[PDB]
Amino acid sequence: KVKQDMPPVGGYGPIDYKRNLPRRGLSGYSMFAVGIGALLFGYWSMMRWNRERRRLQIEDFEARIALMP
Amino acid sequence: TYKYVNLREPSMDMKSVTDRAAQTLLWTELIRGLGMTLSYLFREPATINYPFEKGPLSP
Ligand SMILES: CCCCCCCCCCCCCCCCCC(=O)OC[C@H](COP(=O)(O)OCCN)OC(=O)CCCCCCCCCCCCCCCCC
Repeated sequence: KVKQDMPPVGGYGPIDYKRNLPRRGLSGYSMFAVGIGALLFGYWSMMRWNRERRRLQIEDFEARIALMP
Repeated sequence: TYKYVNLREPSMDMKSVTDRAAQTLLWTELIRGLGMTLSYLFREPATINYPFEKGPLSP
């Protein structure tokens, strides 16, 4: 008969050993640019809302002071 | 043959050290890389119920 030992048609195809750890492109300083940007949004909006809340504050004190007598 | 690691020139030139202050400061590599490669969670774990299932063996 023939022999049943293993090796097949040669090569088993290619195999990739070498190291790969790629792909993060979002990082220049521009990460700072987007974060600091987010701050620049927060202070804008929050500024507005605190102004509004002061307006309400004066209005409430007006309620009280009109009550006082 | 010798192929050695960690012998490299860290660039003190600009645009490298940008991402170095970003790197030390903002934890992007830590966060993105690790938290995400654990967020790799969803792959179906490998566990077998031993009373009702049994691992492979050989003749
Ligand atoms: C325009 C008007 C003005 C605007 C000004 C705005 C300026 C913004 C500039 C940046 C602001 C600060 C950014 C964050 C700084 C936090 C503190 C920090 O930088 O820590 C880094 C520090 C570095 O570590 P090391 O190199 O060992 O120490 C150097 C000592 N020579 O320590 C570390 O790196 C190690 C810390 C590791 C902690 C454990 C791992 C934590 C993993 C999860 C973190 C993320 C959680 C996010 C929040 C969750 C939800 C709340």
